[PDB]
Amino acid sequence: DVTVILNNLLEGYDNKLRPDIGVKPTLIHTDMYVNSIGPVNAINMEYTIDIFFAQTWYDRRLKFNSTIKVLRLNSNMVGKIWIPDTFFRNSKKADAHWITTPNRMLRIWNDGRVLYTLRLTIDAECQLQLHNFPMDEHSCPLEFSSYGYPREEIVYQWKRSSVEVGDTRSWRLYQFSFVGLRNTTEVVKTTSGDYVVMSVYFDLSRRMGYFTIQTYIPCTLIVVLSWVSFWINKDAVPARTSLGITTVLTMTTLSTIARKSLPKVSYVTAMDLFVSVCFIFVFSALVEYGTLHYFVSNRRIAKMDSYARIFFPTAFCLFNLVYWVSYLYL
Amino acid sequence: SFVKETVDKLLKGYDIRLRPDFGGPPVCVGMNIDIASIDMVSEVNMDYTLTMYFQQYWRDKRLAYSGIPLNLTLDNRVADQLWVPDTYFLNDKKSFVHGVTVKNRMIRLHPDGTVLYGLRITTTAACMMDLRRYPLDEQNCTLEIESYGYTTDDIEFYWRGGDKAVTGVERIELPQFSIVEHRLVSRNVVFATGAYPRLSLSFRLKRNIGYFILQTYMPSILITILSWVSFWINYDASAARVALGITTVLTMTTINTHLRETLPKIPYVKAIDMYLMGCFVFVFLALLEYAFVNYIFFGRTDVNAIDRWSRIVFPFTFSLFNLVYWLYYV
Amino acid sequence: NMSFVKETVDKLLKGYDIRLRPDFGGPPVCVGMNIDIASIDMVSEVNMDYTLTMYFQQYWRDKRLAYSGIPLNLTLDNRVADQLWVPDTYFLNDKKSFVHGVTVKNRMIRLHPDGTVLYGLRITTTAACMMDLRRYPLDEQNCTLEIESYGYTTDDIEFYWRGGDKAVTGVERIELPQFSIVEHRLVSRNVVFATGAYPRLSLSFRLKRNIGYFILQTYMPSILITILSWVSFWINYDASAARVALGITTVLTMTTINTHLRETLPKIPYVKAIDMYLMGCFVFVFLALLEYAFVNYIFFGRGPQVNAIDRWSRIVFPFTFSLFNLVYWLYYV
Amino acid sequence: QVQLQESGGGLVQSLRVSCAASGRTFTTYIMAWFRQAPGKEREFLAAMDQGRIQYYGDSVRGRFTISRDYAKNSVDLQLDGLRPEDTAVYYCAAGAGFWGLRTASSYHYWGQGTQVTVSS
Amino acid sequence: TVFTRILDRLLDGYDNRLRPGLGERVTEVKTDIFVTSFGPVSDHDMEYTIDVFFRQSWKDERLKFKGPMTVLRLNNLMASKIWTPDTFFHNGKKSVAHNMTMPNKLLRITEDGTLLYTMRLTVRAECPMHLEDFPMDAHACPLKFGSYAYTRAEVVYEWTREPARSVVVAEDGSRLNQYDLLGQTVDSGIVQSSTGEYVVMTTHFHLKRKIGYFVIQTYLPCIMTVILSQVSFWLNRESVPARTVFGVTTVLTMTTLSISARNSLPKVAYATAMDWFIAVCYAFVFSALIEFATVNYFTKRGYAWDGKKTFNSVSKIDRLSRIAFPLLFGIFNLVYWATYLNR
Amino acid sequence: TTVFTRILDRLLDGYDNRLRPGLGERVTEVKTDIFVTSFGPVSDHDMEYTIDVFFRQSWKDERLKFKGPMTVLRLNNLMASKIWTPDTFFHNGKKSVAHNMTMPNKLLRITEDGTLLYTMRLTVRAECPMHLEDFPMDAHACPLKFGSYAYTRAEVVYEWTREPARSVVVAEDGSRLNQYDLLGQTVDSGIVQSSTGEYVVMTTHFHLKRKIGYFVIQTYLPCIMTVILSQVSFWLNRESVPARTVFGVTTVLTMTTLSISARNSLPKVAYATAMDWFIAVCYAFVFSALIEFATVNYFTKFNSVSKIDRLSRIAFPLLFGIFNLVYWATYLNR
Ligand SMILES: *[C@@H]1O[C@H](CO)[C@@H](O[C@@H]2O[C@H](CO)[C@@H](O[C@@H]3O[C@H](CO[C@H]4O[C@H](CO[C@H]5O[C@H](CO)[C@@H](O)[C@H](O)[C@@H]5O[C@H]5O[C@H](CO)[C@@H](O)[C@H](O)[C@@H]5O)[C@@H](O)[C@H](O[C@H]5O[C@H](CO)[C@@H](O)[C@H](O)[C@@H]5O)[C@@H]4O)[C@@H](O)[C@H](O[C@H]4O[C@H](CO)[C@@H](O)[C@H](O)[C@@H]4O[C@@H]4O[C@H](CO)[C@@H](O)[C@H](O)[C@@H]4O[C@@H]4O[C@H](CO)[C@@H](O)[C@H](O)[C@@H]4O)[C@@H]3O)[C@H](O)[C@H]2NC(C)=O)[C@H](O)[C@H]1NC(C)=O
Ligand SMILES: *[C@@H]1O[C@H](CO)[C@@H](O[C@@H]2O[C@H](CO)[C@@H](O[C@@H]3O[C@H](CO[C@H]4O[C@H](CO)[C@@H](O)[C@H](O[C@H]5O[C@H](CO)[C@@H](O)[C@H](O)[C@@H]5O)[C@@H]4O)[C@@H](O)[C@H](O[C@H]4O[C@H](CO)[C@@H](O)[C@H](O)[C@@H]4O)[C@@H]3O)[C@H](O)[C@H]2NC(C)=O)[C@H](O)[C@H]1NC(C)=O
Ligand SMILES: CCCCCCCC(=O)OC[C@H](COP(=O)(O)O[C@@H]1[C@H](O)[C@H](O)[C@@H](OP(=O)(O)O)[C@H](OP(=O)(O)O)[C@H]1O)OC(=O)CCCCCCC
Ligand SMILES: *[C@@H]1O[C@H](CO)[C@@H](O)[C@H](O)[C@H]1NC(C)=O
Repeated sequence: DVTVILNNLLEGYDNKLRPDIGVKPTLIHTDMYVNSIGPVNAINMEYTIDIFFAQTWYDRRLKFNSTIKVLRLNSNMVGKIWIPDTFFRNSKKADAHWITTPNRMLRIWNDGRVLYTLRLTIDAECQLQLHNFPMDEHSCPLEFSSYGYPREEIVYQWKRSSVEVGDTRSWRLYQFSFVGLRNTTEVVKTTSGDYVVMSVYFDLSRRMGYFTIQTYIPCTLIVVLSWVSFWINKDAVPARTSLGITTVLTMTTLSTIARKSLPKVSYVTAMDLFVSVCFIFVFSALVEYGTLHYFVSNRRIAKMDSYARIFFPTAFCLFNLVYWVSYLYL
Repeated sequence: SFVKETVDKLLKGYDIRLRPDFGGPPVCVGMNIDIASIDMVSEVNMDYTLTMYFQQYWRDKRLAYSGIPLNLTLDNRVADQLWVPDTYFLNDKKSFVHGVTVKNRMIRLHPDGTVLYGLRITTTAACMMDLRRYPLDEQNCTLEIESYGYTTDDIEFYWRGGDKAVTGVERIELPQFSIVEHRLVSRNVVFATGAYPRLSLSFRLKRNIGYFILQTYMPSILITILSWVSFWINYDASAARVALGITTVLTMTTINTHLRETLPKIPYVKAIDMYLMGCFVFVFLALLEYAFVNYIFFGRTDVNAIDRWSRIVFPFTFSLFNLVYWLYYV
Repeated sequence: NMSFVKETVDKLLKGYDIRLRPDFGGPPVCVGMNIDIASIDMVSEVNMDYTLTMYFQQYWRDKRLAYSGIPLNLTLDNRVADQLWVPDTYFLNDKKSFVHGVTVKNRMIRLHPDGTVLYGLRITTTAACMMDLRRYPLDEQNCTLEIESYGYTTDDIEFYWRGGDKAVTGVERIELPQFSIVEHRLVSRNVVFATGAYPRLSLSFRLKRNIGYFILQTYMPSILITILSWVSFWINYDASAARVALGITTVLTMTTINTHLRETLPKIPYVKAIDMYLMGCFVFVFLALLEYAFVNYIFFGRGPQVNAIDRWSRIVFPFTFSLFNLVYWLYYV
Repeated sequence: QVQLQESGGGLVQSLRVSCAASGRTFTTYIMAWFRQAPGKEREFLAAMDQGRIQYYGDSVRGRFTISRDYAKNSVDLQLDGLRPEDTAVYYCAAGAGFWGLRTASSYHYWGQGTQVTVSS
Repeated sequence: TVFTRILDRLLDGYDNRLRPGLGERVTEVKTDIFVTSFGPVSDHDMEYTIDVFFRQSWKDERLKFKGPMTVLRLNNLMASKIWTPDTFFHNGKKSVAHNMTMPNKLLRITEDGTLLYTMRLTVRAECPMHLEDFPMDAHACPLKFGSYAYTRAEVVYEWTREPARSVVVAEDGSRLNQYDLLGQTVDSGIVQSSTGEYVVMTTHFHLKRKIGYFVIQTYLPCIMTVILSQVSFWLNRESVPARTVFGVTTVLTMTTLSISARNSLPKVAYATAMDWFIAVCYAFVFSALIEFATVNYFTKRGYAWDGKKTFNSVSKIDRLSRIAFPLLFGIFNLVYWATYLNR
Repeated sequence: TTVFTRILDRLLDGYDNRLRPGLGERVTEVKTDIFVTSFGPVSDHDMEYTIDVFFRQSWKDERLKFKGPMTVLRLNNLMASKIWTPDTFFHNGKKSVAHNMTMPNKLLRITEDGTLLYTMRLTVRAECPMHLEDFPMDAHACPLKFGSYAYTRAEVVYEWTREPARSVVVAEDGSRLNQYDLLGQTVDSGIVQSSTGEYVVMTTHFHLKRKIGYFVIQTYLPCIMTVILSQVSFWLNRESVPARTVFGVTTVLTMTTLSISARNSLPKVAYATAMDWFIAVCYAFVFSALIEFATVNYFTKFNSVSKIDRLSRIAFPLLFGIFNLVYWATYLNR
């Protein structure tokens, strides 16, 4: 029964030719179900995503008259019929799944409509701008199009349930939080021709709790600790010198963690600016004591510690106000 | 209907084993590339990874068809039934063609017999790098395209479009590098057996110095300056000058070891090793100066004259060292 | 001559059904196995597995492949293996394995006139090895390789080591980075179940870890730091800056050694002997500094309301630390 | 003390010569045999590396057999069809084969030597 | 003879594109899993490895046969011409079907027409984790599988035995270094997607992390460093260099411990229980030196009391801090541990 | 045109690829040569190296003699898969790649007399066992052994096309080494015996010497300077007890940091190298300078210069210089 229908459909069917070739463009409706968005690898400027990608089109050559409404098949007939050559333009590496069988679904209606769904894991490319790290926001895209068919032959179009997501907590985002999703469509002109490119943008915002606990607070505490020397008597030379240089060593140790999970970008991030300024503050505190010791002993000025007790906390609070306003709000 | 007849007629009797114009003039194969991205520039492995759209154009009279004004885009599996050039990359270590959702390959035919053959390839090409000037180094990485088993009596290569054959270079963003320029070379590798066609695509990468300024040079300079504070400390403060000198030596060692752990492992002397060693020598001599002062005063011209001389010589010698370093490597 | 060999091979392969084992309705076919080990590498404690490359040969008799009139052993092209019956031999603890295919698939098929078939493969396999690292680095490991038939019981197939104890060669030529193979064993046994007995072969090693690097980089520096922390006991009690700086810098040095050995050594998230020794030395330098704090409080705090405690510590600390070393090295050796 | 004790040899009209290695395991070293005619030079005869690959000289190809006992850490030489030309001093060498495994300068550990005299 | 004939006749008129009982009934597949080894759990990748013998049994009336044989073992080439369930793991990332030295698959056919399909797989599956209680955290790593193209109206899945006994783990099949396999819970349900409703079979393995390593490596060194910082309160106020060096070197020691502690933990952007513990220890060490700055601000005489003029009395700030600091730290530890050990 | 097709179809009529040429009649002799385009990176941690080669094999098959207008036939790789070829494999190969981008990088040529030439482009990753006892002053001979997998010495023998020294050719820009110096290569052939019989093995040894300047600047010089710094404290007056104590302990911490970093630059092996012993000796010297100060301070009751300090200002630099001379003469003369 069904075998006869399948044999009739496959008889006189050339899969080298797209449906309605030479007549009208093949309209394709695409849907995506994001199973999980994997980790964002900022070092390699990429991210992982696992999706169920669905495509629906019309092939008049597959019409069959029978009591059966729809033929529900496995991946066996995939290589037998024509399939769009959809590929992901910003994918560094993509793989389908084959365990235990090719994770594909094919459904053919009696009017010729074909539904083709498959599961994919895609390592898409995302160019991260890290000037505001760790207060950075990103919109990582995901673009796909036909590799060989221009806009005059294959046209893609989002279905009503274009992009669907499940439990965002089940996703593998350690450093980012999913905060939105958009989808676009446009025409990109290349050497081979003009192609219809559909894009999906996933908005991600980094969480600053770990960077607050690990870097910002210990650095602030060390800067305050370096201000202790101003209240130590100037005669205690070994005490103020050892405190100043050990605070410099501790700040140098903390400056190691500043560039740990991010690539070697050659622009000053917010974290680097904060660490460098804290290092300059403890450097100037030790230079201040070296100057006071030289002028008082080795050679207004005598009251330098009195003004340093006010200027250093004030300059640091002004810096923090400017930093957290230029970054948190502006 | 009519297209199916024309395509079947074209593929009927086609001999894949024979190149176009088998006994006549060499087939002229034009090539153009669209660089999608470049990444994973590895100084350790001396290679780089690029993803590109590699398109070849050639004419085959056996595939000419008449009566159809359209350019026939066929399924990529028809490429297995046609003759294609044996183009390979000489310096490629590991390359693949992406195969999601289908194999990223295109075949487009034209009524005059012109064949366009496109591939989406991610290849890792070996690049010999000279890093004696690292991080102030300029690299020249190439991509060699050649025919494996055909001489110039059978095949010829040219860049289709001249200097505009390669596109997309200006949009490449490398976190650590900047593409100064790229060049296209079309030459014949003349041998005793015969000349072999070759195309060369080369990029000149310039490393960005901002990262090392923020992470390496400024910390070393500030620690070296801090080591000079002991020259203004009274010579009687033994516990303060000794503590300052040996703590600055420890801080320089900590910076050096951290950089040895975070920078790529390049086991030969680079400009960053010379600079770090020079700063280590300067802080070593700064501590030795106080050791000499202490021995002269206690163990045995004038005690204060050595310090006064060093307060000038050390900043002067360090500035001369920086001037020599920055002029020699720039 | 050559055409005669061609027709003999055609006759042997004419009507041969690869879906039937030799002596299908009769006694089980005895399969003799031998292994030539090329190298062992990447013995990973984190992944609890090791990777080995070996030449795996299997001999069995198939009367359907018996030929006469040719006094030579017919070594045929490796693709003829796809046209014959081969045992369904798999490695039970294998996690990821492959057969080398450069310049061709590294397999061989040699036929003998009586019908004996030699089927050789060059296999690199990563086999699981569950390791007990409580005694690390003074530990021994026992990593095995299980060979079993997937769908045949002992009624259909049987395994044995061809050559007995000499079946496996190349063991003594292996040189591991941080181990030393002591001995290896061959075990042939049947896994008895209700359905039936399944043949199994077991090749096992005994790995002894080298200790030189750990002696030079872990134990000796910690011992030297601990001895340096005792120097505070020979400094005058009124030298507060000297004794406090020595005590807290030895504490900082011990912390640096612990944290850097934590990063350098493989991530093994449970208590090992190295961690116990490092923690013991950290405690000893902690108590050495606390002793000075007690002395200073006795002399200065409860003064108006001290060489004896230092004289006592100059003996107790070296003695207690030596006793701790004696117990440690007797426990783990 | 690492030593390469050589046994066997003597006055021979089949001869087996051994070479025991002590003080160092030569599992991953290339163990070779060398012959030194009186006053002429030191001549390479045979060698065997870690992978059991056997190398032989042209004049002794197919005549002499080299075998290594990796368990006992020793190397043996089987001499057959001896000729008066072979009457010389035989040494046992072990090295990494740096700059050729046939050159004598590539071997560092040398045995005390054995004298083999052939009379016909 | 007869064996070969039966094998040749079995696939006569058989269409592997159609499931058994198409348009007549619902294909019922009975599954059971033998876990040979619960492989390592990757906290950084949030995935776990597992090696199993997956067994599936169903009925296909198109494969009935008659003969002396009772059970037919099929060649893999012949087994690839027969319809098999399209079972896939919903949370699987990259599973490996072993192919050494032959494909590790076995197909057995009974004369009734029942098929038994057994395969050996290495399954890497996603195990979402919430490490807010790290290292005192417990997780339930799931393993969900079902049909891909067939809805519950066509193919359903059942366990061969009771769900507790349908998943069997070997006695020594535990490859966990940091976790403990408490047990497994086996169930099944229905998942509704955009294409239909699918039967899903789930197994949850319960893991509990071992805290001993972090206690020896992180918690104890931090506690002892804090105690050392509070020890300086018993030093005389006149020894300014000693108490200053003590304070800042303990701050540097805490910085070293915090850095190495965050190196072991995988890079998450939220604060774990250990991050809070280290932050509090950092605050205590900072406050000990601020306390000494306050004590030093009210010290008059540089010289200290000797064995036998006027001398500085013991600071009331020091006397109070010798009690307040250890008490506050003890209370914090009592709260922290009763908070997370009672989870 | 049609003549080429006729010859191609006629070639494989009656051919049996399962049988080697001259089976039962003679020994199939294969002449091989290698052109190394790049001697890739050498991995100390994995004890392996990568090499990119053009592998050329030539042999005679009388079954493929043809007569026609052309003298050389170039075969498609599909047709090349229907013809018997040697099953050459690399004995120490670990994971090799036969490139097929964008087409299979293979080439089969047949002369009129039946001589076949088989050239392929390969990337071979081969294991190079290393003795790191003299690290970083060690030299290695990384081998490359290849031969037949299934055919014994009595069936297939390999030979070099030219004199063995000239048969393996390395390109002028071939070397891609950062840590080693490719001094040269030696080419030889031998005989191996397995449980399956005697086989002919063709071996090539590439001789590498590690560059030492990096370890001199990163490790040896800072360790020497740190030891000199520790011995510098002997010139301070004995009454500066806090100063010499801080000097001693901070030098010990500096040496510990240097030792850890120097070990992080060495592959993870459990035996002791030469740099391990150099660092251990420097650690002993820095430890002794502080025990020496503890001994000086134990007798400090104006005070005179301690006779212990006077003797140590001579003994410590002398003992360290003697150690340096012994160490370098031990390792730089091998
Ligand atoms: C340069 O060289 C490299 C190699 O060094 C080369 O890459 C190779 O490229 C070829 C294609 O050119 C690849 O081969 C294809 O693989 C497809 C699936 O790939 C997955 O599986 C591979 C292993 O195959 C097993 O699994 C598949 C399903 O996953 C299964 O179909 C197979 O039969 C087989 O499994 C069965 O049998 C084995 C025993 O043989 C059992 O053990 C097993 O249990 C099971 O029973 C695997 O190797 C792949 O991994 C590699 O590649 C991926 C790519 O992304 C990469 O990520 C990995 O890292 C890894 O490198 C991957 O997991 C397979 O579908 C193809 O076969 C198709 O198409 C061919 C076309 O000629 C056709 O002949 C076949 O009949 C078959 O037709 C399909 O079958 C589908 C179902 O399988 C069906 O849905 C389709 O509709 C269609 O038609 C059906 O066919 C069936 C069967 O005949 C029939 O019953 C139906 O009625 C219907 O007609 C093909 O084999 C090869 O894997 C690549 N290798 C590597 C290492 O990359 C590269 O291309 C070269 N470049 C150039 C320029 O030349
Ligand atoms: C990275 O590093 C690589 C390698 O150094 C750089 O590649 C080199 O780029 C330069 C500049 O583009 C190339 O020079 C050009 O070469 C072409 C091709 O020459 C070949 O083909 C010619 C065909 O007619 C042939 O005549 C040439 O032979 C002559 O020259 C050679 C010497 O090169 C000599 O030995 C022969 O006897 C002949 O005399 C050769 O086979 C050439 O056409 C270019 O000529 C231009 O400039 C000359 C200047 O006098 C001018 O007269 C011409 O009219 C024309 O304008 C030019 O010489 C060089 O070949 C490349 N090398 C390689 C190996 O490819 C690459 O540029 C670097 N990257 C970057 C970003 O810089
Ligand atoms: C964060 C705390 C901020 C506290 C801010 C307020 C700090 C504050 O009030 O300090 C003063 C005193 C200092 O303690 P201490 O005893 O060291 O100071 C004595 C005090 O200054 C006397 O006035 C001096 O005598 P006088 O001048 O000659 O008559 C006496 O001189 P001497 O004869 O002994 O040499 C000094 O020693 O401390 C408190 O009262 C504890 C307050 C609560 C401390 C709570 C600590 C947790
Ligand atoms: C984006 O998706 C929505 C459905 O979520 C759809 O209505 C809209 O048309 C899409 N936008 C474009 C530009 O395709």
